[PDB]
Amino acid sequence: KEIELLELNKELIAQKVKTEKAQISDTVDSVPVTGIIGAQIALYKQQKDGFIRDAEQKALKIISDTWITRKTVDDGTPLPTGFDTAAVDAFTRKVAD
Amino acid sequence: KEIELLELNKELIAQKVKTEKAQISDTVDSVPVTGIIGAQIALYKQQKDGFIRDAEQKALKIISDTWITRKTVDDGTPLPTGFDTAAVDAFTRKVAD
Repeated sequence: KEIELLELNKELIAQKVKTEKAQISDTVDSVPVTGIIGAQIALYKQQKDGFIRDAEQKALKIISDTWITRKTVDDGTPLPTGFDTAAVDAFTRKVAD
Repeated sequence: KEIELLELNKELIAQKVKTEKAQISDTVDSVPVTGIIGAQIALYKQQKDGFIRDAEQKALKIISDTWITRKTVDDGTPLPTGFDTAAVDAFTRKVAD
């Protein structure tokens, strides 16, 4: 047994080595990390993919607020290309779901 | 076995050394850190890339509020170059997605 169990305690070490390699690298033994670690990496990337896009969105928010108040005061304010029917339809198709 | 297992327990030490080097430096053995540690570093940089840009955005928020109330009271307030149709179109194209 102690010998049979020792045979089945080198694997565990191999899995620990694989996890240690996946800690820094995203490709263990020429295989992408697809698991709990992979999900953590994906969510970490999204949190980066976010932020930047959230900051751009919140800047566009103040830009759109300025344009909206200009339109409310001045009825002659030109409509930008990102505010026509094509943009709204594109956004709705982007939502989809 | 104890010898075979000991052969597979020097690796783990090597991975620990690599992680320790990646803790301070961003380039282990002439290779960039691309993994969980790399994702942590990237998110730490974004949190810096943010802040600064968020502070600039919130200052521009009060600037735009002052301009908007000036326009609301005074209809003759000149429109800045960052408030015309070109700026709005550029912001919409920046959003894209």
